[PDB]
Amino acid sequence: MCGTEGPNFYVPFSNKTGVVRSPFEAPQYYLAEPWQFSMLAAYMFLLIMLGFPINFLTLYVTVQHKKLRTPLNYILLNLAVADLFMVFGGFTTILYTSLHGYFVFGPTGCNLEGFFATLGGEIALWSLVVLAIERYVVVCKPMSNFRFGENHAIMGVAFTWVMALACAAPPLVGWSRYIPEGMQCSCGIDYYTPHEETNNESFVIYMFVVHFIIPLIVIFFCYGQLVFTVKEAAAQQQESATTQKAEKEVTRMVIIMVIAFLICWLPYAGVAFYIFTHQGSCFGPIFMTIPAFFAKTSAVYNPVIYIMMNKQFRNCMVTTLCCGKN
Amino acid sequence: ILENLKDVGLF
Ligand SMILES: *[C@@H]1O[C@H](CO)[C@@H](O[C@@H]2O[C@H](CO)[C@@H](O[C@@H]3O[C@H](CO)[C@@H](O)[C@H](O[C@H]4O[C@H](CO)[C@@H](O)[C@H](O)[C@@H]4O)[C@@H]3O)[C@H](O)[C@H]2NC(C)=O)[C@H](O)[C@H]1NC(C)=O
Ligand SMILES: *C/C=C(C)/C=C/C=C(C)/C=C/C1=C(C)CCCC1(C)C
Ligand SMILES: CCCCCCCCO[C@@H]1O[C@H](CO)[C@@H](O)[C@H](O)[C@H]1O
Ligand SMILES: CCCCCCCCO[C@@H]1O[C@H](CO)[C@@H](O)[C@H](O)[C@H]1O
Ligand SMILES: *C(=O)CCCCCCCCCCCCCCC
Ligand SMILES: *C(=O)CCCCCCCCCCCCCCC
Repeated sequence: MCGTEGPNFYVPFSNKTGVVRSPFEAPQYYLAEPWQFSMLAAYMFLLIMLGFPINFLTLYVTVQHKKLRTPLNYILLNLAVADLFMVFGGFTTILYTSLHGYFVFGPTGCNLEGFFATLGGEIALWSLVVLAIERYVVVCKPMSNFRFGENHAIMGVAFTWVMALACAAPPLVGWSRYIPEGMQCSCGIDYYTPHEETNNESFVIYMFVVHFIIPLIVIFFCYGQLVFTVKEAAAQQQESATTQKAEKEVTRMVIIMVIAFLICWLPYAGVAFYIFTHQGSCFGPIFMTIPAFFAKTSAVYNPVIYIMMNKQFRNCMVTTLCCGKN
Repeated sequence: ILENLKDVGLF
Protein backbone atom coordinates (compact mmCIF):
# COMPACT_ATOMS: atom_id res chain seq x y z
CA MET A 1 0.00 0.00 0.00
CA CYS A 2 2.48 2.59 -1.28
CA GLY A 3 0.78 5.16 -3.40
CA THR A 4 -2.61 5.69 -4.92
CA GLU A 5 -3.84 4.29 -8.21
CA GLY A 6 -6.35 5.62 -10.63
CA PRO A 7 -7.04 4.84 -14.26
CA ASN A 8 -4.11 6.49 -15.94
CA PHE A 9 -1.71 7.15 -13.18
CA TYR A 10 0.15 6.20 -10.07
CA VAL A 11 0.76 8.83 -7.41
CA PRO A 12 3.73 7.99 -5.09
CA PHE A 13 1.88 8.98 -1.93
CA SER A 14 -0.49 7.05 0.35
CA ASN A 15 -4.12 8.29 0.29
CA LYS A 16 -4.77 7.35 3.92
CA THR A 17 -5.33 11.01 4.81
CA GLY A 18 -7.63 11.46 1.83
CA VAL A 19 -5.52 14.15 0.21
CA VAL A 20 -4.21 12.55 -3.03
CA ARG A 21 -5.73 13.92 -6.26
CA SER A 22 -5.45 12.95 -9.92
CA PRO A 23 -2.21 14.46 -11.20
CA PHE A 24 -4.25 15.39 -14.32
CA GLU A 25 -6.73 17.50 -12.13
CA ALA A 26 -4.99 19.20 -9.20
CA PRO A 27 -1.70 20.26 -7.65
CA GLN A 28 0.42 17.55 -6.12
CA TYR A 29 1.75 19.87 -3.33
CA TYR A 30 1.58 16.93 -0.84
CA LEU A 31 4.32 15.03 -2.84
CA ALA A 32 6.67 17.99 -2.58
CA GLU A 33 6.66 21.54 -1.46
CA PRO A 34 5.78 24.24 -3.94
CA TRP A 35 9.28 25.59 -3.87
CA GLN A 36 10.55 22.28 -5.12
CA PHE A 37 8.13 22.47 -8.03
CA SER A 38 9.70 25.84 -8.72
CA MET A 39 13.21 24.37 -8.74
CA LEU A 40 11.96 21.69 -11.07
CA ALA A 41 10.87 24.59 -13.26
CA ALA A 42 14.19 26.33 -12.75
CA TYR A 43 16.00 23.24 -14.00
CA MET A 44 13.86 22.97 -17.16
CA PHE A 45 14.57 26.66 -17.69
CA LEU A 46 18.34 26.00 -17.47
CA LEU A 47 18.11 23.02 -19.88
CA ILE A 48 16.25 25.21 -22.41
CA MET A 49 18.46 28.21 -22.04
CA LEU A 50 21.52 25.99 -22.68
CA GLY A 51 20.09 23.15 -24.79
CA PHE A 52 18.22 25.16 -27.41
CA PRO A 53 21.09 27.40 -28.40
CA ILE A 54 23.73 24.61 -28.48
CA ASN A 55 21.58 22.30 -30.52
CA PHE A 56 20.04 24.99 -32.71
CA LEU A 57 23.48 26.46 -33.45
CA THR A 58 24.66 23.03 -34.55
CA LEU A 59 22.01 22.97 -37.28
CA TYR A 60 22.45 26.64 -38.22
CA VAL A 61 26.21 26.38 -38.54
CA THR A 62 25.73 23.32 -40.77
CA VAL A 63 23.63 25.44 -43.13
CA GLN A 64 26.41 28.10 -43.31
CA HIS A 65 29.54 25.89 -43.61
CA LYS A 66 29.82 23.63 -46.68
CA LYS A 67 32.65 21.69 -45.09
CA LEU A 68 30.34 20.39 -42.28
CA ARG A 69 27.85 18.80 -44.65
CA THR A 70 29.67 15.45 -45.04
CA PRO A 71 28.03 12.00 -44.54
CA LEU A 72 29.91 11.18 -41.29
CA ASN A 73 28.27 14.25 -39.87
CA TYR A 74 24.61 13.37 -40.64
CA ILE A 75 24.26 11.33 -37.44
CA LEU A 76 25.59 14.34 -35.44
CA LEU A 77 22.88 16.53 -36.88
CA ASN A 78 20.38 13.78 -36.15
CA LEU A 79 21.58 14.02 -32.52
CA ALA A 80 20.93 17.72 -32.31
CA VAL A 81 17.46 17.33 -33.82
CA ALA A 82 16.75 14.70 -31.15
CA ASP A 83 18.03 16.98 -28.43
CA LEU A 84 15.49 19.50 -29.81
CA PHE A 85 12.60 17.04 -29.67
CA MET A 86 13.57 16.80 -25.93
CA VAL A 87 13.72 20.59 -25.54
CA PHE A 88 10.35 21.45 -27.12
CA GLY A 89 8.44 18.21 -26.54
CA GLY A 90 9.72 17.68 -22.97
CA PHE A 91 11.39 20.54 -21.19
CA THR A 92 9.03 23.38 -22.22
CA THR A 93 5.92 21.34 -21.41
CA ILE A 94 7.40 20.42 -18.07
CA LEU A 95 8.28 23.98 -17.18
CA TYR A 96 4.70 24.82 -17.77
CA THR A 97 3.16 21.96 -15.81
CA SER A 98 5.71 22.22 -12.92
CA LEU A 99 4.43 25.73 -12.31
CA HIS A 100 0.84 24.49 -11.98
CA GLY A 101 2.02 21.73 -9.60
CA TYR A 102 0.54 19.03 -11.92
CA PHE A 103 0.05 17.67 -15.42
CA VAL A 104 -2.52 20.18 -16.64
CA PHE A 105 -2.71 18.75 -20.20
CA GLY A 106 -4.34 15.59 -19.00
CA PRO A 107 -3.90 12.03 -20.35
CA THR A 108 -3.76 12.87 -24.09
CA GLY A 109 -1.08 15.44 -23.35
CA CYS A 110 0.64 12.89 -21.19
CA ASN A 111 0.89 10.60 -24.24
CA LEU A 112 2.16 13.39 -26.48
CA GLU A 113 4.72 14.82 -24.06
CA GLY A 114 5.82 11.26 -23.22
CA PHE A 115 6.06 10.16 -26.86
CA PHE A 116 8.05 13.18 -28.06
CA ALA A 117 10.32 13.26 -25.04
CA THR A 118 10.98 9.53 -25.34
CA LEU A 119 11.45 9.60 -29.09
CA GLY A 120 14.05 12.38 -28.77
CA GLY A 121 15.99 10.69 -26.02
CA GLU A 122 16.02 7.46 -28.01
CA ILE A 123 17.03 8.93 -31.30
CA ALA A 124 19.88 10.60 -29.37
CA LEU A 125 20.68 7.25 -27.70
CA TRP A 126 20.80 5.28 -30.96
CA SER A 127 22.58 8.13 -32.71
CA LEU A 128 25.42 7.63 -30.19
CA VAL A 129 25.37 3.93 -31.09
CA VAL A 130 25.30 4.41 -34.90
CA LEU A 131 28.16 6.89 -34.56
CA ALA A 132 30.39 4.35 -32.86
CA ILE A 133 29.55 1.69 -35.50
CA GLU A 134 30.37 4.16 -38.33
CA ARG A 135 33.70 5.11 -36.67
CA TYR A 136 34.66 1.52 -36.13
CA VAL A 137 33.78 0.71 -39.75
CA VAL A 138 35.80 3.68 -41.00
CA VAL A 139 38.89 3.36 -38.78
CA CYS A 140 39.23 -0.35 -37.88
CA LYS A 141 38.18 -1.08 -41.56
CA PRO A 142 36.62 -4.36 -40.65
CA MET A 143 35.58 -4.78 -44.33
CA SER A 144 38.04 -4.29 -47.20
CA ASN A 145 37.08 -2.16 -50.22
CA PHE A 146 34.25 -0.53 -48.25
CA ARG A 147 33.77 3.29 -48.53
CA PHE A 148 31.39 5.06 -46.19
CA GLY A 149 29.02 7.22 -48.28
CA GLU A 150 25.81 9.31 -48.19
CA ASN A 151 23.42 6.35 -48.91
CA HIS A 152 24.91 4.60 -45.75
CA ALA A 153 24.75 7.67 -43.53
CA ILE A 154 21.05 7.81 -44.47
CA MET A 155 20.40 4.22 -43.40
CA GLY A 156 22.26 5.05 -40.16
CA VAL A 157 19.89 7.89 -39.43
CA ALA A 158 16.78 5.93 -40.41
CA PHE A 159 17.80 3.06 -38.22
CA THR A 160 17.86 5.49 -35.24
CA TRP A 161 14.27 6.54 -36.05
CA VAL A 162 13.12 2.95 -36.44
CA MET A 163 14.65 1.87 -33.13
CA ALA A 164 13.29 4.97 -31.33
CA LEU A 165 9.76 4.30 -32.64
CA ALA A 166 10.25 0.67 -31.48
CA CYS A 167 10.43 2.09 -27.96
CA ALA A 168 8.07 5.10 -27.99
CA ALA A 169 5.17 3.75 -30.17
CA PRO A 170 4.21 0.56 -28.28
CA PRO A 171 3.04 2.40 -25.07
CA LEU A 172 0.71 4.34 -27.30
CA VAL A 173 -0.94 1.01 -28.19
CA GLY A 174 -0.91 -1.33 -25.17
CA TRP A 175 2.60 -2.46 -24.51
CA SER A 176 3.55 -0.53 -21.42
CA ARG A 177 2.02 3.00 -21.20
CA TYR A 178 2.77 6.68 -20.60
CA ILE A 179 1.80 8.06 -17.18
CA PRO A 180 3.08 10.89 -15.03
CA GLU A 181 6.30 10.05 -13.19
CA GLY A 182 7.91 11.45 -10.05
CA MET A 183 6.40 14.81 -9.18
CA GLN A 184 3.76 14.06 -11.80
CA CYS A 185 4.66 17.09 -13.92
CA SER A 186 6.06 14.93 -16.66
CA CYS A 187 5.23 11.74 -18.40
CA GLY A 188 7.21 8.68 -19.40
CA ILE A 189 7.14 4.89 -19.80
CA ASP A 190 5.62 2.89 -16.97
CA TYR A 191 8.49 0.75 -15.94
CA TYR A 192 7.80 0.64 -12.21
CA THR A 193 4.10 -0.37 -11.81
CA PRO A 194 3.22 -4.00 -12.71
CA HIS A 195 0.24 -3.40 -14.89
CA GLU A 196 -0.84 -6.74 -16.38
CA GLU A 197 -3.37 -5.20 -18.82
CA THR A 198 -0.40 -3.59 -20.70
CA ASN A 199 2.37 -6.11 -19.85
CA ASN A 200 4.82 -3.72 -18.35
CA GLU A 201 6.80 -6.75 -17.03
CA SER A 202 8.01 -7.79 -20.47
CA PHE A 203 8.37 -4.31 -21.96
CA VAL A 204 10.86 -3.35 -19.26
CA ILE A 205 12.85 -6.47 -20.14
CA TYR A 206 12.67 -5.65 -23.82
CA MET A 207 13.83 -2.11 -23.01
CA PHE A 208 16.58 -3.31 -20.70
CA VAL A 209 17.93 -5.80 -23.22
CA VAL A 210 17.32 -4.16 -26.60
CA HIS A 211 17.68 -0.46 -25.61
CA PHE A 212 20.41 -0.52 -22.92
CA ILE A 213 22.43 -3.83 -23.13
CA ILE A 214 22.72 -4.02 -26.95
CA PRO A 215 23.69 -0.28 -27.07
CA LEU A 216 26.16 -0.77 -24.28
CA ILE A 217 27.81 -3.77 -25.93
CA VAL A 218 27.89 -2.20 -29.42
CA ILE A 219 29.44 1.05 -28.03
CA PHE A 220 32.05 -0.87 -25.94
CA PHE A 221 33.07 -3.21 -28.74
CA CYS A 222 33.26 -0.60 -31.52
CA TYR A 223 35.27 1.85 -29.36
CA GLY A 224 37.36 -0.87 -27.71
CA GLN A 225 38.50 -1.78 -31.24
CA LEU A 226 39.00 1.81 -32.25
CA VAL A 227 41.26 2.28 -29.23
CA PHE A 228 42.98 -0.96 -30.10
CA THR A 229 43.58 -0.08 -33.78
CA VAL A 230 44.96 3.38 -32.89
CA LYS A 231 47.21 2.17 -30.05
CA GLU A 232 48.59 -0.47 -32.52
CA ALA A 233 49.31 2.09 -35.26
CA ALA A 234 51.07 4.44 -32.84
CA ALA A 235 53.24 1.61 -31.34
CA GLN A 236 54.15 0.62 -34.90
CA GLN A 237 54.98 4.24 -35.77
CA GLN A 238 56.62 5.77 -32.71
CA GLU A 239 58.66 8.00 -35.00
CA SER A 240 55.49 10.15 -35.58
CA ALA A 241 54.91 12.55 -32.63
CA THR A 242 51.59 13.40 -34.30
CA THR A 243 50.46 9.82 -34.37
CA GLN A 244 51.34 9.58 -30.66
CA LYS A 245 49.26 12.69 -29.96
CA ALA A 246 46.34 11.24 -32.00
CA GLU A 247 46.38 8.07 -29.96
CA LYS A 248 46.19 9.93 -26.67
CA GLU A 249 43.40 12.30 -27.86
CA VAL A 250 41.32 9.40 -29.24
CA THR A 251 41.65 7.44 -26.09
CA ARG A 252 40.67 10.36 -23.77
CA MET A 253 37.62 11.00 -26.00
CA VAL A 254 36.53 7.40 -25.86
CA ILE A 255 36.68 7.45 -22.06
CA ILE A 256 34.60 10.58 -22.06
CA MET A 257 32.01 9.16 -24.50
CA VAL A 258 31.74 5.90 -22.63
CA ILE A 259 31.46 7.56 -19.18
CA ALA A 260 29.00 10.05 -20.67
CA PHE A 261 26.77 7.31 -22.06
CA LEU A 262 26.72 5.64 -18.64
CA ILE A 263 25.96 8.77 -16.75
CA CYS A 264 23.03 9.35 -19.06
CA TRP A 265 21.38 5.87 -19.05
CA LEU A 266 22.85 3.80 -16.19
CA PRO A 267 20.56 5.39 -13.54
CA TYR A 268 17.37 4.65 -15.47
CA ALA A 269 18.64 1.09 -16.05
CA GLY A 270 19.87 0.80 -12.43
CA VAL A 271 16.55 2.01 -11.02
CA ALA A 272 14.35 -0.10 -13.46
CA PHE A 273 16.30 -3.13 -12.33
CA TYR A 274 16.38 -2.46 -8.58
CA ILE A 275 12.55 -1.88 -8.70
CA PHE A 276 11.95 -4.96 -10.86
CA THR A 277 13.85 -7.05 -8.25
CA HIS A 278 12.51 -5.29 -5.10
CA GLN A 279 8.89 -5.17 -6.21
CA GLY A 280 7.74 -4.83 -2.60
CA SER A 281 9.37 -1.44 -2.01
CA CYS A 282 8.47 2.20 -2.02
CA PHE A 283 9.94 4.67 -4.32
CA GLY A 284 9.00 8.28 -3.79
CA PRO A 285 8.61 11.13 -6.25
CA ILE A 286 12.08 12.77 -5.90
CA PHE A 287 13.92 9.39 -6.23
CA MET A 288 11.97 8.80 -9.55
CA THR A 289 13.16 12.19 -10.72
CA ILE A 290 16.94 11.28 -10.44
CA PRO A 291 17.06 8.97 -13.48
CA ALA A 292 15.33 11.76 -15.51
CA PHE A 293 17.64 14.57 -14.38
CA PHE A 294 20.60 12.51 -15.72
CA ALA A 295 19.02 11.64 -19.08
CA LYS A 296 17.54 15.06 -19.81
CA THR A 297 20.73 16.90 -18.94
CA SER A 298 22.40 15.05 -21.85
CA ALA A 299 20.55 17.40 -24.24
CA VAL A 300 23.22 19.84 -23.03
CA TYR A 301 26.33 17.67 -22.35
CA ASN A 302 26.09 15.33 -25.34
CA PRO A 303 26.44 18.19 -27.86
CA VAL A 304 29.27 19.68 -25.79
CA ILE A 305 31.11 16.33 -26.12
CA TYR A 306 30.07 15.34 -29.68
CA ILE A 307 29.76 18.77 -31.37
CA MET A 308 31.56 21.45 -29.44
CA MET A 309 34.60 19.25 -28.78
CA ASN A 310 34.81 18.38 -32.53
CA LYS A 311 37.47 20.76 -34.04
CA GLN A 312 35.46 21.42 -37.28
CA PHE A 313 32.12 22.28 -35.69
CA ARG A 314 33.90 24.35 -33.06
CA ASN A 315 35.68 26.57 -35.60
CA CYS A 316 32.62 27.00 -37.69
CA MET A 317 30.67 27.96 -34.52
CA VAL A 318 33.23 30.49 -33.44
CA THR A 319 33.29 31.96 -36.91
CA THR A 320 29.48 32.11 -37.09
CA LEU A 321 29.37 33.53 -33.57
CA CYS A 322 31.95 36.20 -34.52
CA CYS A 323 29.78 37.71 -37.24
CA GLY A 324 31.86 36.14 -40.07
CA LYS A 325 35.45 36.40 -38.79
CA ASN A 326 38.20 34.40 -36.91
CA ILE B 1 45.12 6.42 -40.55
CA LEU B 2 44.98 10.01 -39.17
CA GLU B 3 42.93 10.93 -42.29
CA ASN B 4 40.17 8.74 -41.01
CA LEU B 5 40.47 10.13 -37.44
CA LYS B 6 40.10 13.64 -38.88
CA ASP B 7 37.05 12.54 -40.98
CA VAL B 8 35.35 10.93 -38.00
CA GLY B 9 35.74 14.03 -35.77
CA LEU B 10 38.14 12.34 -33.31
CA PHE B 11 41.40 14.16 -34.27
C1 LIG C 1 -8.03 10.05 -2.04
O1 LIG C 1 -8.98 9.86 -1.00
C2 LIG C 1 -10.07 10.76 -1.05
C3 LIG C 1 -10.95 10.38 0.11
O2 LIG C 1 -11.48 9.09 -0.17
C4 LIG C 1 -10.79 10.67 -2.39
O3 LIG C 1 -11.67 11.81 -2.44
C5 LIG C 1 -13.09 11.50 -2.55
O4 LIG C 1 -13.66 11.02 -3.83
C6 LIG C 1 -15.02 10.71 -3.77
C7 LIG C 1 -15.54 10.18 -5.13
O5 LIG C 1 -15.05 8.99 -5.86
C8 LIG C 1 -15.70 12.02 -3.37
O6 LIG C 1 -17.14 11.91 -3.27
C9 LIG C 1 -18.04 13.05 -3.46
O7 LIG C 1 -18.55 13.77 -2.29
C10 LIG C 1 -19.30 14.98 -2.60
C11 LIG C 1 -19.96 15.70 -1.37
O8 LIG C 1 -19.06 16.41 -0.47
C12 LIG C 1 -20.33 14.71 -3.74
O9 LIG C 1 -20.09 15.70 -4.77
C13 LIG C 1 -20.36 13.34 -4.47
O10 LIG C 1 -21.59 12.62 -4.20
C14 LIG C 1 -21.98 11.75 -5.31
O11 LIG C 1 -21.30 10.49 -5.34
C15 LIG C 1 -21.60 9.46 -4.34
C16 LIG C 1 -20.92 8.13 -4.74
O12 LIG C 1 -19.48 8.22 -4.68
C17 LIG C 1 -23.09 9.27 -4.03
O13 LIG C 1 -23.22 8.70 -2.72
C18 LIG C 1 -23.80 10.62 -4.05
O14 LIG C 1 -25.20 10.42 -3.97
C19 LIG C 1 -23.45 11.39 -5.32
O15 LIG C 1 -23.62 10.54 -6.45
C20 LIG C 1 -19.25 12.40 -4.07
O16 LIG C 1 -19.78 11.58 -3.03
C21 LIG C 1 -15.17 12.58 -2.03
O17 LIG C 1 -15.70 13.86 -1.61
C22 LIG C 1 -13.71 12.80 -2.08
N1 LIG C 1 -13.18 13.17 -0.77
C23 LIG C 1 -12.16 14.04 -0.64
C24 LIG C 1 -11.62 14.30 0.74
O18 LIG C 1 -11.66 14.60 -1.64
C25 LIG C 1 -9.86 10.75 -3.59
O19 LIG C 1 -10.60 10.43 -4.80
C26 LIG C 1 -8.71 9.80 -3.38
N2 LIG C 1 -7.71 9.94 -4.44
C27 LIG C 1 -7.67 9.23 -5.58
C28 LIG C 1 -6.54 9.60 -6.45
O20 LIG C 1 -8.46 8.39 -5.95
C1 LIG D 1 12.27 13.00 -19.98
C2 LIG D 1 12.24 11.54 -19.81
C3 LIG D 1 12.79 10.70 -20.71
C4 LIG D 1 13.73 11.11 -21.83
C5 LIG D 1 12.70 9.28 -20.34
C6 LIG D 1 13.10 8.36 -21.20
C7 LIG D 1 13.28 7.02 -20.66
C8 LIG D 1 13.84 6.01 -21.35
C9 LIG D 1 14.24 6.11 -22.82
C10 LIG D 1 14.12 4.80 -20.53
C11 LIG D 1 14.50 3.64 -21.06
C12 LIG D 1 14.92 2.50 -20.19
C13 LIG D 1 13.97 1.94 -19.40
C14 LIG D 1 12.59 2.53 -19.30
C15 LIG D 1 14.33 0.81 -18.45
C16 LIG D 1 15.59 0.06 -18.85
C17 LIG D 1 16.72 1.04 -19.15
C18 LIG D 1 16.36 1.93 -20.35
C19 LIG D 1 17.38 3.07 -20.40
C20 LIG D 1 16.49 1.16 -21.67
C1 LIG E 1 6.93 30.28 -18.64
C2 LIG E 1 5.48 29.80 -18.76
C3 LIG E 1 4.56 30.41 -17.70
C4 LIG E 1 3.51 29.41 -17.18
C5 LIG E 1 2.38 30.00 -16.31
C6 LIG E 1 1.89 29.02 -15.24
C7 LIG E 1 0.53 29.42 -14.64
C8 LIG E 1 0.13 28.64 -13.38
O1 LIG E 1 -1.25 28.88 -13.10
C9 LIG E 1 -1.62 28.80 -11.71
O2 LIG E 1 -2.04 27.46 -11.40
C10 LIG E 1 -2.63 27.24 -10.12
C11 LIG E 1 -2.60 25.73 -9.77
O3 LIG E 1 -1.43 25.39 -8.98
C12 LIG E 1 -4.01 27.91 -10.29
O4 LIG E 1 -4.83 27.88 -9.13
C13 LIG E 1 -3.91 29.39 -10.67
O5 LIG E 1 -5.05 29.55 -11.52
C14 LIG E 1 -2.67 29.89 -11.44
O6 LIG E 1 -2.00 31.00 -10.77
C1 LIG F 1 35.16 0.65 -24.46
C2 LIG F 1 36.42 1.44 -24.68
C3 LIG F 1 37.36 1.23 -23.51
C4 LIG F 1 38.38 2.38 -23.37
C5 LIG F 1 39.81 1.90 -23.46
C6 LIG F 1 40.67 2.62 -22.46
C7 LIG F 1 42.11 2.16 -22.64
C8 LIG F 1 42.90 2.14 -21.33
O1 LIG F 1 44.30 2.27 -21.63
C9 LIG F 1 45.00 3.34 -20.98
O2 LIG F 1 44.43 4.66 -21.20
C10 LIG F 1 45.14 5.83 -20.71
C11 LIG F 1 44.40 7.16 -21.00
O3 LIG F 1 44.79 7.80 -22.23
C12 LIG F 1 46.56 5.73 -21.29
O4 LIG F 1 47.33 6.87 -20.96
C13 LIG F 1 47.14 4.42 -20.75
O5 LIG F 1 48.56 4.30 -20.83
C14 LIG F 1 46.43 3.31 -21.51
O6 LIG F 1 47.03 2.01 -21.41
C1 LIG G 1 33.17 35.45 -31.48
O1 LIG G 1 33.60 34.40 -31.91
C2 LIG G 1 32.47 35.73 -30.14
C3 LIG G 1 32.57 34.64 -29.06
C4 LIG G 1 31.53 34.74 -27.95
C5 LIG G 1 30.16 34.14 -28.26
C6 LIG G 1 29.26 34.06 -27.02
C7 LIG G 1 29.50 32.82 -26.14
C8 LIG G 1 28.33 32.58 -25.16
C9 LIG G 1 28.76 31.94 -23.82
C10 LIG G 1 27.62 31.62 -22.81
C11 LIG G 1 28.14 31.34 -21.38
C12 LIG G 1 28.57 29.88 -21.15
C13 LIG G 1 29.81 29.64 -20.25
C14 LIG G 1 29.51 28.63 -19.11
C15 LIG G 1 30.73 28.09 -18.35
C16 LIG G 1 30.31 27.68 -16.96
C1 LIG H 1 28.83 39.28 -34.31
O1 LIG H 1 27.82 39.36 -35.00
C2 LIG H 1 28.68 38.96 -32.83
C3 LIG H 1 29.89 39.24 -31.93
C4 LIG H 1 29.30 39.37 -30.52
C5 LIG H 1 30.31 39.27 -29.37
C6 LIG H 1 29.89 38.39 -28.19
C7 LIG H 1 29.48 39.16 -26.92
C8 LIG H 1 29.51 38.25 -25.70
C9 LIG H 1 28.15 38.12 -25.02
C10 LIG H 1 28.02 36.82 -24.20
C11 LIG H 1 26.57 36.52 -23.80
C12 LIG H 1 26.33 35.78 -22.46
C13 LIG H 1 24.81 35.72 -22.18
C14 LIG H 1 24.29 35.39 -20.77
C15 LIG H 1 22.78 35.06 -20.82
C16 LIG H 1 22.20 34.56 -19.51
